[PDB]
Amino acid sequence: PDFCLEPPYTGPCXARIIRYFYNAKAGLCQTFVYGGCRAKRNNFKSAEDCMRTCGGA
Amino acid sequence: IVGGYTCGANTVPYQVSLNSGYHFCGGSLINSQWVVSAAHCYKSGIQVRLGEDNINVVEGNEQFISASKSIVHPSYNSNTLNNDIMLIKLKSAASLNSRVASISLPTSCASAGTQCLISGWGNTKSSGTSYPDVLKCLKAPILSDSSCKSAYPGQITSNMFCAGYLEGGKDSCQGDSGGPVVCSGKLQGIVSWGSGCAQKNKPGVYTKVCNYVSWIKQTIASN
Ligand SMILES: [Ca+2]
Repeated sequence: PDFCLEPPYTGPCXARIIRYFYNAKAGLCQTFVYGGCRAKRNNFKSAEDCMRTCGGA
Repeated sequence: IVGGYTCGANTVPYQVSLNSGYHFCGGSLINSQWVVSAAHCYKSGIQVRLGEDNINVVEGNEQFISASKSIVHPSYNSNTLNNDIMLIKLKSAASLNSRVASISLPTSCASAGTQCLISGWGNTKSSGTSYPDVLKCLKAPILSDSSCKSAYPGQITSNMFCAGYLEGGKDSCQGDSGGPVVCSGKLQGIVSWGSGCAQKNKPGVYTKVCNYVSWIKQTIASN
C-alpha cells in the first residue's frame, strides 16, 4: 500500500503543527494539522519534500 | 480548548504561546528565563510570546523572546509518549509584571478530584476546526489512575494523568499542547495527548509535573 495514498494523520498529541501530505484525489501536496507525535509517512515538513517523495502517486 | 470559556485578557499571566511563524503549542513561564512545555512541541527556532491575549493582534503587553535552548527530557519516548516534557530557556529574561508572571512548581502531587485550570489557544470544536483569537480556559478535575488506565489500556505510564469529564464536551485539543494544568496555584500538568477532543470516555492525558520537579530545578540551574 502506497503511503502517499493514505489520508493525513493528526495523531493523538495536542500540538497544532502545519505539515504537508500528498492528496492523490487533487494531485497536489496540501497542508494539514499534525499533533506532534506518531506521524505516519505522508507527513512532510515542506511542500518541496512532499512533491519529491510523493508527486505523481 | 473545547467546552471552555474566554479567560479574559492576561488573567492567566504564566501562559505563553510558542510560535514558529504561527502558534503551534503553549507553555508555562516558571521563572523570568524559563518555560515548561511538552517534548513533542520541540522545534528549532521557537519564539516565545508572553503577555498575549489575542494572538492574532498586537495589543500592547506582549513580549516576544526567542528560545536560546529547547531541552527535551533525556528519556522522552516518542512512541509511548513517556516523559513528555521540555524546558525552554529565553534568550533574554522576560520583564515580569501583572500580565507576565511565573507559576509555581508543585511541592507534592495532586489527588483525584482536584479541580484545575487548563488553558490555551487550541481548537474549540470537538468536530471540525475553529481556532480562537483569545485565550480559552477550562476547569476540570484530575481523574484516578484506575479510571485513566481503563480509558486507555496499556498506554498510561506513571508520568501521566487524566483530567476532564467522562461524559464528553470539555477537553484540551490541537494547539493546546505544552500548556498548563494548574491546581491550587501549582503547575501539576502539561497538555500532552488524547483520543479525539472532548469525546465520551476519552479524557485528556497530561504529563505529571510533580514527578519532574527535581529534574526541572537542576536542569534549569545547569544551563
Ligand atoms: Ca497579541
